[PDB]
Amino acid sequence: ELLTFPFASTGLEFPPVYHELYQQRLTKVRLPYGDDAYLAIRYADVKTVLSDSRFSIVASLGQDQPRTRAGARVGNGLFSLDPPQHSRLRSVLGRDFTPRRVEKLRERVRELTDQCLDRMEAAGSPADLVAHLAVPMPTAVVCEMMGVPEPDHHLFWGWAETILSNDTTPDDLIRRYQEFTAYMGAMVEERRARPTDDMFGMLVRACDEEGRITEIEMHALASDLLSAGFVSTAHQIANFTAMLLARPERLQPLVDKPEQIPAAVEELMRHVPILSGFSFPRYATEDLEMSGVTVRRGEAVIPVIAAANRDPDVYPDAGRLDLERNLPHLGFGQGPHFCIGAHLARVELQVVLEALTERFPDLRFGIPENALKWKRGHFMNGLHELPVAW
Ligand code: HEM
Ligand SMILES: CC[C@@H]1C[C@@H]2C[C@@H]3[C@H]4C/C=C\C(=O)NCCC[C@@H]5NC(=O)/C(=C(O)/C=C/[C@@H]4C[C@H](O)[C@H]3[C@@H]2[C@H]1C)C5=O
Ligand code: NA
Repeated sequence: ELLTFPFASTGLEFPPVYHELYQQRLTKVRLPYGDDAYLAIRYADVKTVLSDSRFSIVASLGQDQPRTRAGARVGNGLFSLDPPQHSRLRSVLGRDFTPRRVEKLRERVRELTDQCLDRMEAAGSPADLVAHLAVPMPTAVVCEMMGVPEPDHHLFWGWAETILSNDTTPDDLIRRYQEFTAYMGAMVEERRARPTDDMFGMLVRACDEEGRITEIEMHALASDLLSAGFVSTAHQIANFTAMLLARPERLQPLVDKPEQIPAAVEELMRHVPILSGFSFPRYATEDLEMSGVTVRRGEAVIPVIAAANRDPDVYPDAGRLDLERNLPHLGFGQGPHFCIGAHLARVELQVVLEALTERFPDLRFGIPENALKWKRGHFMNGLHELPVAW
């Protein structure tokens, strides 16, 4: 009988069972759904799973995907493909997410952040940082990039939640798909009649004018970006703020030394266990060795990125949040599926800390920290609410 995964923990806890496993051979676990899998936890092994071509993201051998969600994760977008099919589809978005394009969005990201903090301050201390900033700012940023109007934001929140809830069924997923495809269908029509200079329009051109992708792939790319592109940073904005506010000096190191904000963001990315479960398993495509075990063809290995980011040999005193630490974390993944949004996410999180430190240097929890309400059945770790006071 096998060890169950994911492991017990609450909030942003990193549980001690990892300290035991780092010292042992690769371990097989049973998951909430699908087949058993091995647990890659060493930094080098997680990197291997995510970037070696002997690890496929596609269950091409009849596997039942190891997962935390009742309905298997399947579709026609970026997580459904290996190179080189993956690489050809991504390259349609590629140019829109390089550092040279994303650095152009700093001003806008700050403008929205400032508008969020204006409404939060207007509401009065103590106020929920989740509802006033973590949710609205990242939603606006990607919805404006794509071309979705503010009145429609709530629809994408709903669709993204269904993907990210562990009690979602195949039927729940069929409903999301029908709702979403209808909505994108309207957007595709609108832009065929009236083209626009946004990301929907870019995909509509790539489908219709240059024949680079098909309609199903244009829909899939849109779906991936609007599913991944804002619930992510939302959770992280509140997780990062909560980590800072739980330390005795709170925001003061970054008030005093604003230039260290990019480094803090990186350390927080390394430290925060953002996933409550785990991402896509990969499947070995030939027999290979990993941490003393022969992984046979077809068997699954889960890349545990939170465990990689606390590898005891890569990161001395890995549990310590040291905003000045300086090896590259796996918090945006690695290899082919490394986060297309990574630079946008860095920009959003940097800007948020700039805004928070410049405007509320004495930010503090607005409730006792033991009263913090951490989410329970979500794909990600985070707060239902984050009351802050100034
Ligand atoms: C703090 C915020 C974020 C974190 C921690 C994060 C983390 C990750 C990680 C670890 C993966 C790889 C998962 C795997 O290989 O199994 C990934 C993939 C992806 N992320 Fe991000 N991400 C964030 C924000 C964003 C944003 C802002 C976008 C906006 C477009 C985005 C879009 C995507 C997409 C489309 C993929 C799939 C890439 C591919 O398969 O080619 N993410 N993210
Ligand atoms: C902040 C953490 C980041 C946020 C990112 C959002 C990512 C999740 C969402 C990413 C894409 C998406 O939802 N695209 C549309 C559906 C297509 C297809 N069908 C599914 O049922 C499915 C998933 O169900 C994916 C779950 C991802 C799993 C992945 O692990 C998450 C990333 C996660 C590691 C599919 O991909
Ligand atoms: Na820095």
